[PDB]
Amino acid sequence: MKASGTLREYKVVGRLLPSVKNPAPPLYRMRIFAPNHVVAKSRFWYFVSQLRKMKKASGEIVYCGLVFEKSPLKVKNFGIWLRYDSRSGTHNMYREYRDLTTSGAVTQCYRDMGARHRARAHAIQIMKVQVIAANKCRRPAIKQFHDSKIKFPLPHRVLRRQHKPRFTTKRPNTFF
Amino acid sequence: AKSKNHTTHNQSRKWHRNGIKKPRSQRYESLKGVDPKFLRNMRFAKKHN
Amino acid sequence: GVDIRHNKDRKVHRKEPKSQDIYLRLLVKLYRFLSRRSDAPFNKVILRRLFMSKTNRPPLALSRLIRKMKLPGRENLTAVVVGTITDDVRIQNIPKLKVCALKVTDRARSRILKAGGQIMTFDQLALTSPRGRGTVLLSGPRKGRQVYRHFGKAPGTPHSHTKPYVRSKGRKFERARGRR
Amino acid sequence: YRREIRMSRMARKAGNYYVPAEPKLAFVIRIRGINGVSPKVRKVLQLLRLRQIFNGVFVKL
Amino acid sequence: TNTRGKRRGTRYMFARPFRKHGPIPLSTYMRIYKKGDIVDIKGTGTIQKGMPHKCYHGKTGRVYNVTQHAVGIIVNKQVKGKILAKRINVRIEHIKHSKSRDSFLQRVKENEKKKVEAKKEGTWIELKRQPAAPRPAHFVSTKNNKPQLLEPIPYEF
RNA sequence: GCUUACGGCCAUACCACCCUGGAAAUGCCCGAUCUCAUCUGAACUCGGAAGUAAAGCAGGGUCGGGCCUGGUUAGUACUUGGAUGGGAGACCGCCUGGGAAUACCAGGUGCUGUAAGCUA
RNA sequence: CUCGCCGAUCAAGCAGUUUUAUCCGGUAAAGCCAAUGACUAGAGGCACCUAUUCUCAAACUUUAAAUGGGUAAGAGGCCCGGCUCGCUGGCGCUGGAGCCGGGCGUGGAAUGCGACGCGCCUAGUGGGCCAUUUUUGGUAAGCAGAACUGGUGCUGCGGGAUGAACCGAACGCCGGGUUAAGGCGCCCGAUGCCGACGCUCAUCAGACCCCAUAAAAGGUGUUGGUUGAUAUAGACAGCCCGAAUCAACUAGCCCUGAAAAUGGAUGGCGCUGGAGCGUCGGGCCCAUACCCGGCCGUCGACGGCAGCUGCAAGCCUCGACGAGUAGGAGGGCCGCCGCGGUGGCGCCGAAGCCCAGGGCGCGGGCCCGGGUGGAGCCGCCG
RNA sequence: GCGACAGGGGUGGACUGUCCUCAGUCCGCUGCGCCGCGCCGCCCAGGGCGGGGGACCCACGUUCGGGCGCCCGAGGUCCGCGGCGACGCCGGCCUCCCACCCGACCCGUCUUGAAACACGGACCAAGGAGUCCAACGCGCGCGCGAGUCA
RNA sequence: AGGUUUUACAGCGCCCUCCCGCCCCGACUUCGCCGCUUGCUCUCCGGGGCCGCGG
Ligand SMILES: [Mg+2]
Ligand SMILES: [Mg+2]
Ligand SMILES: [Mg+2]
Ligand SMILES: [Mg+2]
Ligand SMILES: [Mg+2]
Ligand SMILES: [Mg+2]
Ligand SMILES: [Mg+2]
Ligand SMILES: [Mg+2]
Ligand SMILES: [Mg+2]
Ligand SMILES: [Mg+2]
Ligand SMILES: [Mg+2]
Ligand SMILES: [Mg+2]
Ligand SMILES: [Mg+2]
Ligand SMILES: [Mg+2]
Ligand SMILES: [Mg+2]
Ligand SMILES: [Mg+2]
Ligand SMILES: [Mg+2]
Ligand SMILES: [Mg+2]
Ligand SMILES: [Mg+2]
Ligand SMILES: [Mg+2]
Ligand SMILES: [Mg+2]
Ligand SMILES: [Mg+2]
Ligand SMILES: [Mg+2]
Ligand SMILES: [Mg+2]
Ligand SMILES: [Mg+2]
Ligand SMILES: [Mg+2]
Ligand SMILES: [Mg+2]
Ligand SMILES: [Mg+2]
Ligand SMILES: [Mg+2]
Ligand SMILES: [Mg+2]
Ligand SMILES: [Mg+2]
Ligand SMILES: [Mg+2]
Ligand SMILES: [Mg+2]
Repeated sequence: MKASGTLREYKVVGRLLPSVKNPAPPLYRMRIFAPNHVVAKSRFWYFVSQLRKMKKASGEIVYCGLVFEKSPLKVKNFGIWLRYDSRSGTHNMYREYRDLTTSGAVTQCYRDMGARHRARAHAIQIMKVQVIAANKCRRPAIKQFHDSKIKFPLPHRVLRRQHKPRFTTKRPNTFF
Repeated sequence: AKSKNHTTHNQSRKWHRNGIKKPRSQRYESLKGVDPKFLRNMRFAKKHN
Repeated sequence: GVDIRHNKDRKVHRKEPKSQDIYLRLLVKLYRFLSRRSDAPFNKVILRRLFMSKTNRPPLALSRLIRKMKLPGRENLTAVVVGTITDDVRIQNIPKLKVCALKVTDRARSRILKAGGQIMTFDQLALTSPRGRGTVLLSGPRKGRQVYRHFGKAPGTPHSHTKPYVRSKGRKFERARGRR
Repeated sequence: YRREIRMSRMARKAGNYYVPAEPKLAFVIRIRGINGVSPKVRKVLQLLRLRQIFNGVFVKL
Repeated sequence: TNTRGKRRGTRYMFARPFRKHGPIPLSTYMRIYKKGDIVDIKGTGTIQKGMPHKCYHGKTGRVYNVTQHAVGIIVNKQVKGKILAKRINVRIEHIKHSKSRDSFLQRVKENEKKKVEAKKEGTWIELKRQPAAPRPAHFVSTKNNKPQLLEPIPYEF
């Protein structure tokens, strides 16, 4: 997996190939986060292949479509259960994020695991993503944003557009 | 002054250069090696028909 | 670049008679006009053989020409051969042949003409039979040279039957160790 | 184009699914060069008529 | 350098299967090998007479000569870069009939009857094998098999 | 269904112990003149028919051992091909395909060809 | 050279490839409570004996892959009738094989291709080296020896500062466009984006295939994470106070561990809201690579010709292609000397020699002009 | 409509169990397939398909064919135009000299590997190395041909 | 945790609904919150560079 851009949520369902001994085999639904449907189908045959005895050639994908966010205009507190393989061993991990859509929250998990734990895209395995209420948040980095009437300035505004005027007589101000 | 003893490195590239041709199976295969008792009678079945 | 082997791009086919003969190159200029416009498969075979060498144009004895004319269906056809029609002295009768060849030996020319036959050339053949109709194109024993008796597997292998290169065929010449 | 939409809509209406037929045509594009190719892979690229880089052919699936 | 012995490396190929030792079952002796049938080659360590060479164990050739106790086979052996047709004499205890052509003969006999049946009925049944075509479009019902949610399991050591 | 002769596959047929069965047949059994035979009529060979199921043999029994088959072990172990993947390294993860084995659990236990005879 | 050229008008056959079908094996793994061999520990039954248990095999194996090897996918077939034999024998068909005649294309898997068809002569070479994987001897080696494939030798080009082999890509002469690998602070073409998020301070920071070194063990440096224990029946810290606290473990970056000799090396400068590390987006930069067009040449054609040409050994049209040492072949209106033909030139200046002169040919070379020179010289066909 | 099964009664019997003329085992609704019918569902005329009862589209309108033009049509032309034109104010870009940017290590040779701290080479001119004879092989040209070569 | 206890002197969810109670905007290239494309996407539809060789 490459984790390019925003990871979109795909609902990939699949089943074994129907035979005369087992007609209409059970259908298995999966919650896949992948940049496109081509990778989402491959991610399906990675977890289902290790949970049930069924490969890509022994089964088929019945449906693979996008799952849009029901409330893209509401700030939500997400909780992601994952397990990444470090250089020593595999570790379970529960991290909390906060975004408008679940597609962007899992994307932050791949950026955070790579930044803090140097974990690549192929080592992370998302297990559970759940919209957690503001009472069950365990991380203090999100609980500080759970204060109504929140107030904070923007101190020391670093100058961007450093090359629109590349030479000038005025030194930039950082208090606004 | 030792040298290299044995190698089959470039041999597979030389074999398929002019291709590995199967033996030409011709119609009316030969009759060498057949049972002499069987061939002696078969030559008697050709000089009497 | 492209993945292709240029090992056998050139097709080694003689497209011009290697001889500097004048009359032979005039027949080439004649049958090249027929191989392009006559649209007859006969002229395309005569054109090849006008290029071939002497070893690829072996002689055609009278007996070997008479037997191929006596086959059923060769009543009043012509015996075309790109080469010399040598005489076979060990034959007796000539059954009214109608031949057409580059060269004919003096005795073969006499025995064909005395029997009432007719001898033509490739310029007269292209005049009376441009499409090549009513012709029987023959050839000589190309594998009949003494040179081909030395070609094979090797003189010193089982089931060879290959003639070895020796100075003189005698008793003390390659018969001691390996031939018995 | 309108038939595959009809079949997919009548399957979602009843809560079922409609698996479209697997494609029968493929467009193969060679992307790698011609130097350093395995002999088993080089033989297949010749049977697909893909001998140089960035050329395409249609393949029945 | 290795030895050029005739039975070097044949410790396992000429051995007999587990609990399959003893005398040869008498069905391999009463099989008729005509001249021109495809036979396999599989040496046996029980009969040390007329056994094939290790370069033919597992190969397959056609019969060109039949004798009292053995059968002459024409096997194609690649030496270095050339394939040569070898005429070997192997007894009937090391060979067996090859079923590689029986699937072809059964397919021909079924083809010779399909065209005479279509000719006297007026149909256009195609007599030609085709590779596995892509699966057609089909509906997958979820009436009694609802999709079960799968997800990765936590790591346990 | 059964009893014999000759078999094919060669334990689903073998092994231990227990129980039941003789219509035909089979087996045990009864003899040493002949044929033959050994230290010894035990065996082998030969002659025979008083007894009829102790054994052979056949059919059942065993939460039987073995064998056979399936499930599971497991899409695990291993592996084809790929990367300017990770790692000081050892080695590991992933992509694309193939894909085992023991243990454990469950079921089964001879089938069948030719010829002859008997209805326990 | 024999054909096919006309595409499955045709028979085809072939393949460093798959598919279908059928065989071969004893390597990886697995097993040893199964055999051979090695091996630890208790327990039961009177040192053995039985049922278990820990750990192994390259010269052990019940079982057993992946990759891989052979064969079969049609007219050389299928089917039917007759005949022949000294072979075979209960059985003029009992087998068998041969011969002759007739019936039957829906060429009876995918893809590709003119057959790498049939011969002849034959140079060079017979010191190799490197890489991914497999693997032997060795502590190890830029060491020695093997296996599959690729590369190199014989090979330039873009990238890795530098380079034989690494990555990308193979080469006729050019214009335009676009990429690969790799890059875009400046050297140095391109981020002079109001790029996204987070980690990180180093009194030896770090800066990415091969690759040019670093370990065990540690940190109350800092940031995540896992599992527990205390606490308004008031803990922790402090000598009562009244809200969170403690411990173990784990993983990132940084640090200790970390010492060599001429002055020096992320390539250099230098960079610390970065020009560092990790995960990603958009744009942009150029290779002899891809695309379009011009030109040269070679190759092929199921090719075109008996106002302008037709030196047919000529002319014209179309398509693909172009690396190269050892070596082979072809072409030469390239060059030197001499001979037989032929066509000339020269004291109004031949040969030779010199040149900042005018030109032709891809090239070997050639023509003309000027100067000098003073007696011979050259073109074409052989 | 009919096939795979599920649950019990009556009759006979074989077997099993240390509960013993007491117990137990056994033998003689729901699922799939297959069609036929009804109803409902598919921008809605079902936009899945074919037929029946105001403007846009029809290589349909009574069979084609024939003159003049245009041109997204077998690879370009202008039936457009300006300033300079006397050896100078124009032209040559190859050669000569010089400058700058990029590239760029010395050839030959042996070698796996040479710019090599491997060898030969200070410079210039002339000379300087695959030949001729005998015999053999194959290919090709030519003459004649069971002959041929004097 | 707005107002003095859960709507009150702001608001935030979740259910039964009144036909989806009812209308209007359709990934916004059609008014810059988020994907995939023609079912031959439409334009004497604009602008720039390059060269038209042959006959
Ligand atoms: Mg990845
Ligand atoms: Mg050597
Ligand atoms: Mg040696
Ligand atoms: Mg080599
Ligand atoms: Mg490469
Ligand atoms: Mg040895
Ligand atoms: Mg009894
Ligand atoms: Mg048992
Ligand atoms: Mg099993
Ligand atoms: Mg054929
Ligand atoms: Mg040698
Ligand atoms: Mg040699
Ligand atoms: Mg090196
Ligand atoms: Mg080595
Ligand atoms: Mg060495
Ligand atoms: Mg090469
Ligand atoms: Mg470097
Ligand atoms: Mg360019
Ligand atoms: Mg750079
Ligand atoms: Mg310490
Ligand atoms: Mg502390
Ligand atoms: Mg405490
Ligand atoms: Mg350090
Ligand atoms: Mg082009
Ligand atoms: Mg070349
Ligand atoms: Mg001379
Ligand atoms: Mg039924
Ligand atoms: Mg040297
Ligand atoms: Mg030397
Ligand atoms: Mg040096
Ligand atoms: Mg010197
Ligand atoms: Mg000289
Ligand atoms: Mg020679």
